Amino acid sequence: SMENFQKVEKIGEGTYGVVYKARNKLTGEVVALKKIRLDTETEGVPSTAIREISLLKELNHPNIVKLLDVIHTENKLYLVFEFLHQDLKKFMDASALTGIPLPLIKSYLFQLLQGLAFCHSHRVLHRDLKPQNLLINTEGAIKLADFGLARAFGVPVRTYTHEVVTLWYRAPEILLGCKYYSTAVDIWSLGCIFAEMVTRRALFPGDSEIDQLFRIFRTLGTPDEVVWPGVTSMPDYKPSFPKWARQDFSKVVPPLDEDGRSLLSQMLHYDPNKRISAKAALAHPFFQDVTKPVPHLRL
Amino acid sequence: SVNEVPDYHEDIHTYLREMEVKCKPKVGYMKKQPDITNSMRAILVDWLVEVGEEYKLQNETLHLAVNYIDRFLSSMSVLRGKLQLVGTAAMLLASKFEEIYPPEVAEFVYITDDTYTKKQVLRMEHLVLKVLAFDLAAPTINQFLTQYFLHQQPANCKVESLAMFLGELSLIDADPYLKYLPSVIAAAAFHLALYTVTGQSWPESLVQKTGYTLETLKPCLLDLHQTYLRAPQHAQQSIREKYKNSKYHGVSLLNPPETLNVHHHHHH
Ligand SMILES: CC[C@H](CO)Nc1nc(NCc2ccc(-c3ccccn3)cc2)c2ncn(C(C)C)c2n1
Repeated sequence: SMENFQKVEKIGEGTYGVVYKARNKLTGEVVALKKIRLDTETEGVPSTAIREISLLKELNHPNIVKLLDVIHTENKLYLVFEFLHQDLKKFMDASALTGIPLPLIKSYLFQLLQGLAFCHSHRVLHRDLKPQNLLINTEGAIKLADFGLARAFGVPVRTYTHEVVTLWYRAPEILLGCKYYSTAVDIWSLGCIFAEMVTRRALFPGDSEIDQLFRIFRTLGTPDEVVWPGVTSMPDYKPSFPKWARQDFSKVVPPLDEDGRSLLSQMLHYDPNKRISAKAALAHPFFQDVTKPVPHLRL
Repeated sequence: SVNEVPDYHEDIHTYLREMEVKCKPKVGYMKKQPDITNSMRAILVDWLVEVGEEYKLQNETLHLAVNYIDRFLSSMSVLRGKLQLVGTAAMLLASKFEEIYPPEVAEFVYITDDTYTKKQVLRMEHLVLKVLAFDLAAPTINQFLTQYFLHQQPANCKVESLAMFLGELSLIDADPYLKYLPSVIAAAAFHLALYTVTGQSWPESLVQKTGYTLETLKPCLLDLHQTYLRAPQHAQQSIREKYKNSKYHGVSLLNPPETLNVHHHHHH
């Protein structure tokens, strides 16, 4: 089965299964293999794989990672993916002192939005937009990866899994404990990423659920009925929280300009209903000048 | 608000319409199945409705199960003694796809009353995945019904739970509902609900969202109306039992309308 695939090396473990870098011996294609074991034990094929496969088959897009094949033995289960050269955080770290040229930050955002609007347009939430799950190639492309935590939603939505999104990129509505959440939760995450590319540090690097809320408040202010209706009616919410005035955006997204900050705020709106849509974000003036640059050094 | 996804509802509606076609089982498949009949399929679905209750599963889960079962039997021949096994693995897979807390395999085993071994259930699962090529995100009548409800003026939940009941009923009878798409069955179920409780019709706003006139839905409306009237005399009773309780507003106790009204479409 995998007789035609030679494993080069192991690359990571993020979410379900292990990922290897492999080479197709016959075609010459470099691929990434997601491998699941069983035993397991069990219970049959994991809901996370089932979900990733079914959705990722439907989702053909230049900015969503491409699933190439499924090799479906009694014992192992292989997912064959296009190989992307590195993740965004890696990258973002490499540029810790040099920075990322605006054009590029701009390009990567645009594409992630294009990709994410496709997701939503096809009733899929990713629910895990941490910068380890956004992969880049040498031609200046970026792509949404690992749909292990994704789901297909109904319109209108219903209560889905509470335990969702990497803590850092997790929207307040999920934090507060609402019974509904929607497309916006993905947008919140891209908002945090947007900032993360600009300053090269996590925007809200919280160490717990409460502290995460604390940090979000520290930076965006403590919300009330005016900015977001009903926040005090929310379950895990407490009036005993401090009242912070909203920090003026230059502190701390310093290099970011007029337009970017408009977008960023709109991406980081408290009210899920107020928050900008990806589709609407693609029209935003920040993106009018966009191109497709090549990532600087040998990555 | 954002929970009704205002910026994407069209692109979604269009897409599921596109996908319901691609996920449609082959219309006359039972006739090619030597050992099983539409009546036997009627018996298995009912069991699944019962299974959905024992484990408080989403109605959605039920609807996807039937979709997998239907498409499976479109390609694979299955002896009567194994039909339950197809169902179980389907119910298992749809659960895995749709449930926050899907029941464990042990629990899925325990309900066939040890007709099948854990090993067999897990193996069928695999077979079903192979046969379907992992295309488990199939559109259901539910996903259309939910969308149709936002057009209500005003939102009535006897109407909502009735349409659910009616859409659910159609899952029992391969003949005739196999020749109808989920968007269509849901359009009739919603209209028939919105007539029994209120006396309103299939609203104009939906005529242009779907394209479905009250005229084109006439064939399906008749079948549904017939099924709705015949419901207390039907062999399978679990859905009616289900929708008696306070949860679904007790809609299955309601008396179906006698006529529906309707226009002679063709003029000589
Ligand atoms: C989603 C996150 C995942 C989990 O670790 N990592 C990851 N990285 C990739 N490529 C970037 C990468 C990361 C690490 C290495 C690497 C190489 C040698 C040793 C250690 N790590 C090589 C490429 C890559 N391509 C495709 N997929 C999947 C299968 C869709 C990828 N998944």
